[PDB]
Amino acid sequence: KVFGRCELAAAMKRHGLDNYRGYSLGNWVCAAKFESNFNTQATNRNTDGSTDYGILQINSRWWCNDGRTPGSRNLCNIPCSALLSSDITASVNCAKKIVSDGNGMNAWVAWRNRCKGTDVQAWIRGCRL
Repeated sequence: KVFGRCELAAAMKRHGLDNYRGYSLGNWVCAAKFESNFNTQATNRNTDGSTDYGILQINSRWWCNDGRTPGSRNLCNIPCSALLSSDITASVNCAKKIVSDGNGMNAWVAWRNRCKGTDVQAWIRGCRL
């Protein structure tokens, strides 16, 4: 599924991401836009053996298990396929862990390069949450 900006904002709010660990909702919607173009099925297979999965492009080396990645930690304790659902719950649950395990949103390169220091409130402007 390909979400709309406000559609996604609302879904993320319902799932507790607004102000989660000091990151306002705009940050999360901005990250999703530049990581996956709001596409829940986005997959990026990297030359290093790992794959990035879903709307938040969560990596299979540290966070989910795809059975094909060397050094897998599976710190979200989920199969990576769960991250490809149209229901964002697994991706949000895992994202909460990622930001939690001492990284901040710098875990997402698209956030660091395209959202950080910008006016992220713009990503939720006009939206009914």
